[PDB]
Amino acid sequence: KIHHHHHHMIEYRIEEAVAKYREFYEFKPVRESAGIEDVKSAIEHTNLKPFATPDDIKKLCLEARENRFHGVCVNPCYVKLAREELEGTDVKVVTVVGFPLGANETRTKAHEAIFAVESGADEIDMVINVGMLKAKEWEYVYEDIRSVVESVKGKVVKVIIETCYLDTEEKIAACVISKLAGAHFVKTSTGFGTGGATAEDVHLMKWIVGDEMGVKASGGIRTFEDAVKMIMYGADRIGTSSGVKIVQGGEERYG
Amino acid sequence: KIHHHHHHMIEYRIEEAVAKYREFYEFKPVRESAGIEDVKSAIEHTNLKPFATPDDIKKLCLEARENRFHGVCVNPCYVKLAREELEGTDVKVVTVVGFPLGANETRTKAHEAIFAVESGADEIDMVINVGMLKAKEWEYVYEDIRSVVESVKGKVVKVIIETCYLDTEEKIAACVISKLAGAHFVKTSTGFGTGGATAEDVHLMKWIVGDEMGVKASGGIRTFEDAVKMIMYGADRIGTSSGVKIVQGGEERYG
Repeated sequence: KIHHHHHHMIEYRIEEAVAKYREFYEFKPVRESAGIEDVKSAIEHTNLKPFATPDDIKKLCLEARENRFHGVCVNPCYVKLAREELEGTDVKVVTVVGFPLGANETRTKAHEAIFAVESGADEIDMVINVGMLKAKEWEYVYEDIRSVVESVKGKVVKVIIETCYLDTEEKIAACVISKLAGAHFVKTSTGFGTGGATAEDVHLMKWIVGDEMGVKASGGIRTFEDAVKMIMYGADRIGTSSGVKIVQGGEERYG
Repeated sequence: KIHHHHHHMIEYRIEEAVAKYREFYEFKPVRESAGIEDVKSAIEHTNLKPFATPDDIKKLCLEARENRFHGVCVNPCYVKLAREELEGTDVKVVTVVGFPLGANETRTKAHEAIFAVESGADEIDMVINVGMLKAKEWEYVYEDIRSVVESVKGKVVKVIIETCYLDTEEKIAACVISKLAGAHFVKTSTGFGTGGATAEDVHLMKWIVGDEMGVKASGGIRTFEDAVKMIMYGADRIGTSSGVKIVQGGEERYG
């Protein structure tokens, strides 16, 4: 009865955001174009490939050091290695929880988050349970995020909503629930779905969640132009494995 | 002592398998044909889509009952539901561990496997750490599988080797290691990589693992003829989401 009451309260908060979006939303940029240093500061330089080797992670970390990226993002098995490689730098170690499908038991996601932080993760990017969101099981989706957030209280949790599988209302619902569960960021995509970041999705998400929560744009971000566009429409972070070519394109075409 | 020496013993076993493969291997069928009843009994009727809803899982389970499939395969968040839906039937509930990327900490995989069995799973399809396998970290890969096998003693564990990312010596290594670690099956694919089951892969794996270990062919198996081919070349189980069309396909064209 408490959880059905909370389900009801969540539904009302979603409806209020949907109503406001319908009456007031306008798609427009949040800022003028970003520079090279802004782009570097946004980048979480990523290798989440299942075939990544320890030497690949060593190379990723070196690249993050060389280009002064905000952080690296690696699979959980490589968190201690990235921490070791990055010891003494301010480069953050980000890993992924319940990734990329988001369809693990909640307690698995919570355990994985705890293990990640024990291994030296600074931030967690989790995947939402997309199927249960689409089924309008708001309380399940809320408790699933909440359990991770609580389990690593004090550490940054980002919620990947996986926009490629969502309609507009569901995008809004995912953002509202993520905010209510006490997550610090929402994130567009895993890069393992049918689509990645769009300016439209980034802007909507930033408009719903506000200035106090972050938006991380990821999936398909290949160039300096892609990075600048996502930042221009409200992204605070960029997830990409193309950090090096992004910096090179910026230097070549915009330097 | 234990780890460096286990590393060494595994390398020698892999070398022995590779030597035998080079000396004696022949690609050819293991049986003349398979009929509709054999195919039904091989099929693990699957929905691992991240956007799968409770209703989709209810439909999958109904389809498994109507067609007398061996099992259903679902993500861990739905094991309890599948079990509830299949109560009073002998349809197995299979789930996936460390799936599809295989790059979780070993302890996350082992906990996920335990949590699945507690939630009612009969069998576990885990994903190998592909990157550590490619880096020839045999003891890491071995312990990763061994930890899961032992955590769910008495339940079938299948190791997904993810053939699409592997060369021939790597496929042999993954099979040798899965065998050594006490897994009951090797499985071709996740369906989330760059390729799925081939007859050449199924047959190589069966030849390496032998008569008392299983091979589960998965990924890209869309038709009855696809299903029959894999069985002819050594598959004991078939992972597919196309179970209903596979069966209707064979009934129509073969009786």
